[PDB]
Amino acid sequence: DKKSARIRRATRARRKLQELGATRLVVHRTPRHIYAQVIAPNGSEVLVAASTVEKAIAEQLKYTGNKDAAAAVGKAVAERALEKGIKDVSFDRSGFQYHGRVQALADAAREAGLQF
Amino acid sequence: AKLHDYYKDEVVKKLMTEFNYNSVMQVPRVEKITLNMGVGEAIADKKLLDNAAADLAAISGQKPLITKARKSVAGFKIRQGYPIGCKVTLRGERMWEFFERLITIAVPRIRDFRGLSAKSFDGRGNYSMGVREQIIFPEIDYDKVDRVRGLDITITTTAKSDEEGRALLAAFDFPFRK
Amino acid sequence: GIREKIKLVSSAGTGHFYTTTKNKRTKPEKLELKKFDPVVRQHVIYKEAK
Amino acid sequence: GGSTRNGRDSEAKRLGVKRFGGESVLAGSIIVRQRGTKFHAGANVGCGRDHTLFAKADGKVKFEVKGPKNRKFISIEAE
Amino acid sequence: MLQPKRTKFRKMHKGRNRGLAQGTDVSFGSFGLKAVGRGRLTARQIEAARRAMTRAVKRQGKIWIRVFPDKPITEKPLAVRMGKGKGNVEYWVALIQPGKVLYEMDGVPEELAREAFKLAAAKLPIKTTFVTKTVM
RNA sequence: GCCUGGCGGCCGUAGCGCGGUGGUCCCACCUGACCCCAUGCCGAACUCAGAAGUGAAACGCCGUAGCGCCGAUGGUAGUGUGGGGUCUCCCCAUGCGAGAGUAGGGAACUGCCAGGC
RNA sequence: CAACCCGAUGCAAACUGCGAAUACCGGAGAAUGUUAUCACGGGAGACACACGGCGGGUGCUAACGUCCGUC
RNA sequence: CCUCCUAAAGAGUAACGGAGGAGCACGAAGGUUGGCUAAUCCUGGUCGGACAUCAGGAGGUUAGUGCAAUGGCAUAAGCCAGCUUGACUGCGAGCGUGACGGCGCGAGCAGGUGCGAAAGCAGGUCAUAGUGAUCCGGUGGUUCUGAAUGGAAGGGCCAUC
Ligand SMILES: [Mg+2]
Ligand SMILES: [Mg+2]
Ligand SMILES: [Mg+2]
Ligand SMILES: [Mg+2]
Ligand SMILES: [Mg+2]
Ligand SMILES: [Mg+2]
Ligand SMILES: [Mg+2]
Ligand SMILES: [Mg+2]
Repeated sequence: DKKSARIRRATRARRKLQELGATRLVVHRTPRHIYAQVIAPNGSEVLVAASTVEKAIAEQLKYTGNKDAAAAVGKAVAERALEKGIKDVSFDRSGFQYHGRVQALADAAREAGLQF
Repeated sequence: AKLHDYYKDEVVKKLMTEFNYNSVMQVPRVEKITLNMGVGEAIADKKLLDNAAADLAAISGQKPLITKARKSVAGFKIRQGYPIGCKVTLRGERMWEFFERLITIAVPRIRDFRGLSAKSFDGRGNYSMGVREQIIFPEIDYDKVDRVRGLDITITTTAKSDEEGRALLAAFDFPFRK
Repeated sequence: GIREKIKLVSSAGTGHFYTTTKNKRTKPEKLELKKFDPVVRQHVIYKEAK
Repeated sequence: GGSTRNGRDSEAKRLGVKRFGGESVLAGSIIVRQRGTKFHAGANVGCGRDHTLFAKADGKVKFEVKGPKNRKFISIEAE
Repeated sequence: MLQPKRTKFRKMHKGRNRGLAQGTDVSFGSFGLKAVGRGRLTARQIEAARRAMTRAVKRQGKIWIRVFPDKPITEKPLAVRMGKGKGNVEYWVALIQPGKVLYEMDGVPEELAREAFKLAAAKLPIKTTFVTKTVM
């Protein structure tokens, strides 16, 4: 399963993030969508979230997962996780080669204000 | 994709009824030709390897992958590394275009070909037959080559059974033997 | 053995140097790799290595 | 005749069984030649070259068993 | 005339027994010999008994040997000082304990099997007895 | 509450097999590929722009106990202190008491966020 | 002639998909114990042990044998 | 000197007890980033047969690990590649282990490196063998000392043979 492979790729840093116990910003990707969420250290409860699967964002969006489209997703979780008083977090490309959409959005949340 | 379209057209449906399939997304699709040609030898010459490669580089529009050993525990010789082959699978377009290249001009350019194996298949439903000798087909020149050639070719289809493997190719122009 | 000792000298005028071994029997190329020079308290290019 | 010889002491074992005073970095377990026998977890980690279960910040020792496939794992919560 | 074809090690420690074996009841024939006593068979005894066993049943029936030597057991030469390296494997013993199942018969009348294992225990250190198949 | 995805708890009574099953929500394949990026050959994988189609594969469910796995009560082995018989072994008092096997269990349970009905 | 595999049966100091007693380490508590404990300093002697019990190597599960652990 | 058993489930224990190894090797076989994952069997394939390369299926750490054995390893330590020099200098909370000399583990701090988008990782190698105290000298550095004074010889200190 091509999925089972991507998992182990991130199972590494995903453990490193645990090691430091830092609020990580997970970012799952899919052919038709781009998700995002800032889970707490305990890795059980998520503090914030913003994915293209939400009308509010989808509307203003042309096509879900179009880079410039998979960007606002980040800019969203960014402020969304800032008005929450959240800042300075760790990014977890969750196995996704930091280069495409995941590469973006990160700069979005980065530019938006998020510290990472 | 010339033959590629034919699949979606004549084929697919032919199987959809003959094999009575329920979903068009089931019909045994053609999953890339592989091509290998385990030249081997090397030691003696070592240059015939890149030769068998350049030859494949012609037979196919892609770049040959001069493979190495693996077990090393070979009577012949071989020590972990050491060149010994050049698989070179097929790429979608080039693949079908190839499936066209042969069966229409390769298999046709015989030596005495009086039928093709109807059991070169596997258990899953994939066929793989050796040409016995490179028919000199559209390769870097003809009478300009070297000591024979020969090689192997495998289709490998999503066929859930060797039987279904027969349907495929059969819907195409696989000469076969009957 | 066959592993002679080498003395990586600093490119700087400082007489500081590092020590290690090398197998000149197969690695004739004089080794260099840059290290820290305590004297100048700044990294630099160390040389000398059979 | 050949038969004889043998290594020396080479202690290696648990020197901080269960909760302890756990100073800035006692040992908790120096059972070298391991990673799974004792895994670096919690406030404690390190796991020096010789696979020695470090043990950071002062506190008590836990000695647990988590994650897929047994896996001992040691750590030092607060006291 | 029955020893292991291979052994990862040449010598085994002296050690000792602790009664009660595992092969309590028969599970191949329907009779066989029982332990009753703790000991060890020089492997040569098990064969010496087997021969007497076989050559009595004439041929009829089948036989089994749930016991095996596998144990080295060394010996030190005569006129030779002490403590100078472990002795040399002279024979092979088969550690057995009470309840141990030595042999087993089936294709032969119990009247024979019985009067056959007797002509066997005659060539054995441990005091054995007779046993049946038993439904359980 | 029904279904789905992301992240964890706990790690086999949570797994495997076999049968059934879900869809253009989600996911999956899937399309296209000059390009971003990628192939020691391949757009297979990674990567991007995205139809048309289908749940086929995978995945997720549901059922099923054939293979795992959990697993007593009782008895058995061992053993600490005290005593006893004794050829290297064992017995008694009294605390602790397995392993295997049997009865049986068993086709996971559970939290956070999000999206569909 | 036979390995591999399958079911039924055993063996292991240098086998373990299980697993005690128990020793040991740490925490809390009562009682008892002329501090039994730890540290430093003046004086030492002693580094040939022996037997018996238990767990063992070795020896022949021989020796008022031999080499360890422990009482 | 290292490994396993002996060794009675902490450490440690003896024998002219039972079995093996070390006196090195690597400028990459170190560092980091990125990616990969076997052995073996079955089946089907030009020369390819017991045993090369290829395709699938079963299989699942039975492979591999620079060299013994034990423990470990998939987040791989196992494998491939890019770029590199942290096999850096000064220190070091706190521990482990020794009669001692001494040996080992070590987060964190200061200066400068490297690799990465980043979190972060790197003070040599998966770890445990690969070793020789002192003295007497050799070499480089240093304005420490230098027998009336200025130098110098010599001495000290640091690096090293
Ligand atoms: Mg003990
Ligand atoms: Mg003395
Ligand atoms: Mg003495
Ligand atoms: Mg004594
Ligand atoms: Mg005596
Ligand atoms: Mg011990
Ligand atoms: Mg073959
Ligand atoms: Mg090593």
